Amino acid sequence: PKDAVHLGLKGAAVVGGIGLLFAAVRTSLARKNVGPWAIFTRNGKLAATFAAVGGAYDFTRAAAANLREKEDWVNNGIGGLFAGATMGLTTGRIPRVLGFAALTGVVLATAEYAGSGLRGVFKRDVDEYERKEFLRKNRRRPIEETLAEIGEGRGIKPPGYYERRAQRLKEKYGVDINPVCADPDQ
Amino acid sequence: NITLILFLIGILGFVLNRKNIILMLISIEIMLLSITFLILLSSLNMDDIIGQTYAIYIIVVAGAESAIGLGILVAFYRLRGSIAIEY
Amino acid sequence: FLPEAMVGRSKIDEKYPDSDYPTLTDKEDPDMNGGYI
Amino acid sequence: MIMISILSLLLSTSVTLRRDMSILFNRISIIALAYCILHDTMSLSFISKGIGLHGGLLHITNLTQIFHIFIFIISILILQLTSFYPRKVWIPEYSSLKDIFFNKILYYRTKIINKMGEHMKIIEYPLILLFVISGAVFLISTNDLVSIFLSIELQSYGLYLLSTIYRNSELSTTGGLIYFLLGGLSSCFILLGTSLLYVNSGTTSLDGLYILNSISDVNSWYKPYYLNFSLLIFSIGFLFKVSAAPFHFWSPDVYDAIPTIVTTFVAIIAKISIFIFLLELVYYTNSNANSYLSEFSWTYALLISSLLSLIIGTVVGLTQFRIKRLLAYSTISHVGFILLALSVSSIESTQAFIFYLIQYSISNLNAFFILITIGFSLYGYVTNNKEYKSLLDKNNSPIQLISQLKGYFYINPLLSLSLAITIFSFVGVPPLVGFFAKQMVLSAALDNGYIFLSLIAIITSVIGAVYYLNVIKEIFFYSPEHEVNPVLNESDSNFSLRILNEKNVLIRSVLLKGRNIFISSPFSITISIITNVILLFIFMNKEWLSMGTILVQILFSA
Amino acid sequence: LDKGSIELFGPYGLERGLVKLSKNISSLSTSHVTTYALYILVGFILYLIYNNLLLDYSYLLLIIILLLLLMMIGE
Amino acid sequence: MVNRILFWTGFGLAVRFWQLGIEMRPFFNRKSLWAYPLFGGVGASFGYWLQSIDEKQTKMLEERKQAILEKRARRAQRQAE
Amino acid sequence: MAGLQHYKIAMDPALVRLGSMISNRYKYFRWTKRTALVSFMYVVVVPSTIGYLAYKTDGLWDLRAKRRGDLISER
Amino acid sequence: SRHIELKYPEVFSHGSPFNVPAGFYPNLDHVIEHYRKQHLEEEERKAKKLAAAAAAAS
Amino acid sequence: VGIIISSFLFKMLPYGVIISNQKNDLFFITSKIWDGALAENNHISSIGNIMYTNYNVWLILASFILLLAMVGAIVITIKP
Repeated sequence: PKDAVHLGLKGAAVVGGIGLLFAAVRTSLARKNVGPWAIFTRNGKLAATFAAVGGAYDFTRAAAANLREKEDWVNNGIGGLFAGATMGLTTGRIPRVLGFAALTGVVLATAEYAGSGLRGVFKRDVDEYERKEFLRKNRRRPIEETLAEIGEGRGIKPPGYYERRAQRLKEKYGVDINPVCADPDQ
Repeated sequence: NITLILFLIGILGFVLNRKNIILMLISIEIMLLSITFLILLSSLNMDDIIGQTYAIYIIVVAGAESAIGLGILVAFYRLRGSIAIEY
Repeated sequence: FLPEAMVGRSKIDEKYPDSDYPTLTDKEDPDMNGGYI
Repeated sequence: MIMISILSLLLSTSVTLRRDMSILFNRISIIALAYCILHDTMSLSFISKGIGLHGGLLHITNLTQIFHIFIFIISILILQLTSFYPRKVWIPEYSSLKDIFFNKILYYRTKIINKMGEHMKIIEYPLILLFVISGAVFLISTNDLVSIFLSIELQSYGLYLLSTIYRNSELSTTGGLIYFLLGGLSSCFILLGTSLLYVNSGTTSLDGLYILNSISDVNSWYKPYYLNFSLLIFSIGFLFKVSAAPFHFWSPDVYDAIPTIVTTFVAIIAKISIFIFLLELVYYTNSNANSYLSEFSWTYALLISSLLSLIIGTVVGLTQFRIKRLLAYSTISHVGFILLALSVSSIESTQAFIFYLIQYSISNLNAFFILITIGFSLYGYVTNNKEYKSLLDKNNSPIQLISQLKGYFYINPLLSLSLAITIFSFVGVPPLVGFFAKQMVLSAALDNGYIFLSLIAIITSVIGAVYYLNVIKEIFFYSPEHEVNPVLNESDSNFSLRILNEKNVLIRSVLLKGRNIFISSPFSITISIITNVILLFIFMNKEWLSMGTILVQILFSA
Repeated sequence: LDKGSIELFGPYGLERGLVKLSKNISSLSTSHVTTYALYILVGFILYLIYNNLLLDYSYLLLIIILLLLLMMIGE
Repeated sequence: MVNRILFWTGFGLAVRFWQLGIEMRPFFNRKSLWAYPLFGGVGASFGYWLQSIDEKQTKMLEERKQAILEKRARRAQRQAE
Repeated sequence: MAGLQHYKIAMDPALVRLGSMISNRYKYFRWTKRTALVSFMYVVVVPSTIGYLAYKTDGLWDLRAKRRGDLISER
Repeated sequence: SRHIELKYPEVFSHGSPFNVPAGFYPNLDHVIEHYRKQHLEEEERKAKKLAAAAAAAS
Repeated sequence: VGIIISSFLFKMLPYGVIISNQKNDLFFITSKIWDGALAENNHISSIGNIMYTNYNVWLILASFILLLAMVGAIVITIKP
């Protein structure tokens, strides 16, 4: 488990601190003399928005992790969904709410599924020649492995299909399988 | 420690200055002196004359680049007649 | 230190007017067909 | 050899004030660089990861020597812009070998060939050009922290001088000021990074730093956080000099303001030397064991910049209307691809890195060569467009707007197709060399698990293609705004040309017109070779790709 | 759909938005050498924060998405 | 269909063709006709040189592959203990 | 009007104006309650319905050489 | 490659020859021997490649 | 900027520069040597012993930088 509120506060602080950085640059690049207190007056909304997205994002993923009792890529996309939704709420436009939620949730999810190397990809630490050779020449596999992925029927009728076919129909419909002979002599 | 504070002063020259391009040239001189002072003190701690040699070539090169920068400013000012940014 | 006709957003605004993308309202364009009576 | 040429050229230049010597000095610089290629071709008969030279302050590798030659060849090609007049007079009565090699032709050339153009009157231009080359090749061969600093300033200070050498242009002095001021800040970060390495490690030797990195990559009292952090600060200064985002704002302004012929050299030579230098430093600092070192690896600054360059280069180029700013943003997107290949430190990505750098340098050279040639071709054309009249530095940058290329397919169809091929190579359309460059980078990034960056690389590529298509649309979809000059062909405005033999005796006398004034052969041939290399790469790829394969095998040779 | 949403949630919407996004970013390119110096310093500081503080990569991507969002908004 | 000399003889021929088209100069005027043998001759010379380079590259790459199986062998044999 | 001369037509202004409005209509689409619901009916629900039925019944039957006393149901 | 090979092994000969304290410089005989071996193998590896191939074989 | 930059670079300063800045205090101890003090060089002498011989590539590099500066600054300022 994890503390949803505590993680969100750290989430709100970290990306809100950069917003506070970007807010000071706007104040510094302000042309008219507005003094030093326009960090929170004219640009306080900017820093506030950053602290909101970062808080919403880290809260929900942690929350999604608690609800699902799992840690995978689904949670960052869900985290990005409300993170994206929060930014849209500032513009006050429903299509902005949905679209920026969709954008953020998708990029932040494919980032976790793929595991972008921005912090570094995972090193296999194995003979990487060997993995390629196995993948290269694994040209024939046991039929059971395929049957697990693709199943039975749909043109995939391994030897012994008809026997188990009757058994499945008997268990579900309670009808014995017995095609009639087409020859009068039989 | 003093060398670090001096690097901030050169850094802070770019933060506070919107319109003084001459101050931009001076803030580079402050940064370069701060880094050379750090090398000099470390060279004293590690008893290494190579640190002093490195600092001498930084003084030579930073003096050389100050002259290029002033020459470029002179060619700029010959046509504009001002070193002020309208802001 | 550079002229407006080389770096200004003003020339970009002339080259790409916001007007080139028509935005309207249900009031003047309810049928979303461009005001076609 | 480069140093003898610089000293010898300077002595010959020191005792002259004649601006008509400028074209001759440029040609001697071409000859001098040809000897430099010869001496470095001689030096490739050994296989080694590196041989430290001159007290260990420099080093030589097979990679280093290959890219010395490439830098020399690019510089010879660029030096043609100031070594041959842009236009010539051609006639069928002076086209045989007996004619070019035994007879002479005479006419009033001064106005026709622009004998007194600004780019033909700068005595010291080839000399400052060679100074930048010296900094670039010394940076490649640098083995020491102090050598790093001295070489990067040598190359950098020369580039500032070249941006300002047109001292009567208000644009050029403005661009020179901007590059020097922001470039000087960048050099502090390089000196700060180099100094922080020295104060912690106690050495200026790259060899010793690699040894310190290697032992510390195990799996207490002096944990070596300094190395990644210092190289991070050190790398940021080098990201500015390649105009990588978010450190790229200076280049669209500097590239547009300085003259186009100057932009050709300034925008090409500096990326080759920095990227090649970075390649070795990435290899030897790349941690193997997943320890606390790898999590703070300075190379994420390269991966972040590649991401930021892919987006900024393609998105911001969408609204550019000035052709030189577009090329600057087109370059930023391409260093995004280059930086991805440098960041993935695989055998595949290093081959992709080596190939991408060379083919982009050749391709970007073609675009500038085609752009200068179109500028020199409009001499016999006039226009009444009110926008073109209000342009500044028209002589230094004849083509400044994409709209100036409108209907260029009707002015010179085959030259317009060479531009289109080059631009289509930039997008990555097969079977052009640009496609094969992007393909190798993507396959190497995909094979190393860089899926997210590979997906952004493809998405930004479609956005980037929009402004590439926008240049092509102006050239082909519209009729031109330029009309041929009436007074050049008015049935009575004919100038005279004499054809004389070895003894200066008359042979013939022919009356000539503006339609006898053509593009000079050096520029058409260089465009023609490069355009055909871009187009026909699929039939000529074996040696070019095998060179990089062998180079990476030496670098990676366990 | 064809003359409608699939154009707005497609090529036409991308053209509208990206031209808007492209113009706002270029407006930050003022050619004011003092302003550019500030940008270099800020990019310098952001790179130091990300690597020194062991930031989650998701924080970085969210920041970039935000920077596009704000840039997507005029003024 | 990748012959180094035939391709590079043609490449030099194509360079002259594209060059004249770029200059908007006639493709075949009889007094200029020496240039196509010249361009194709220099093109053929570049491709005889590429022949020798390719030969040395093949030898060196072939040598590297042996060193790579050699390294894998003595590592695998060391693991037999 | 075009590159190759055609016959003289009575180009009706009203019909010309109608055919231009259609070609330009995509520029005026907007997100509203109506346009969001229709665009959600056609793009998501109806396709996902067919996908549900296609998924649910994939392999449910085989007709090949079926006889009396043998069903068509396959699963 | 994980093992770093010095491009400048001669750095083992660096050091001021002035004002040297007795017992200052560590013994480097094993270091010298390491590079004698590396030189001799390489010289022997060329000695056999040209003696066996391209000579007494063609 | 001041808090962010200082907090990062200060962590990078080696002990030599941070040991005596910002009860139990540490004193530095020094003693004589005789074999090392046979013929002392001043710092300028010690630099002179190596900067033309062992590290003369740096001197050459600096010389070409000085040559570039003189030629460059002159070329851009004075009427030819």
